[PDB]
Amino acid sequence: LTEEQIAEFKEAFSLFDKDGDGTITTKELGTVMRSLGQNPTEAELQDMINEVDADGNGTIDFPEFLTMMARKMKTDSEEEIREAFRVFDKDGNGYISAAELRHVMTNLGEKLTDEEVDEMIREADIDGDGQVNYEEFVQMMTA
Amino acid sequence: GHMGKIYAAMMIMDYYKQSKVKK
Ligand SMILES: [Ca+2]
Ligand SMILES: [Ca+2]
Ligand SMILES: [Ca+2]
Ligand SMILES: [Ca+2]
Repeated sequence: LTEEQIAEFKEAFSLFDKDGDGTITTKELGTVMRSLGQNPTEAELQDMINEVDADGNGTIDFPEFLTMMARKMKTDSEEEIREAFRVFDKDGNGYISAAELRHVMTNLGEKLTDEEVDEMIREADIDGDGQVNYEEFVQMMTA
Repeated sequence: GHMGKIYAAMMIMDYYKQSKVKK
């Protein structure tokens, strides 16, 4: 395990843990879902948590969240990734730009930095054209 | 890097979807 992954696990938790008390409630889950365009019922939020709430205390802590992140995509991800490509590629020209990546991050809550947006583009960019095409994206998401 | 929230939104979406299937 890299310090890099730890980094990523912290970001991922902090998408849900909006108050940063260190636990994910149904309310925080529901909030994240709604921003993703879904409207889960209260029962559904309970169910999502209770699949992974090892101590049965009705919330999710860091290691229980790690379990969430560790369960595979693993047979229906191709379509989920095709869909994801569409949301990222707003003008649909088949290439994700820095500016389109920035919007996604924002919509996910991040509002810094530009260099880091470029960095993200740079790392996903196999052919060197400065943007992310569908295949480059596929690999950025299966990394 | 900075892929965490992206990974999480992908993860949770499939979770919610896999929730509904499971009951
Ligand atoms: Ca919290
Ligand atoms: Ca718990
Ligand atoms: Ca585009
Ligand atoms: Ca490229």
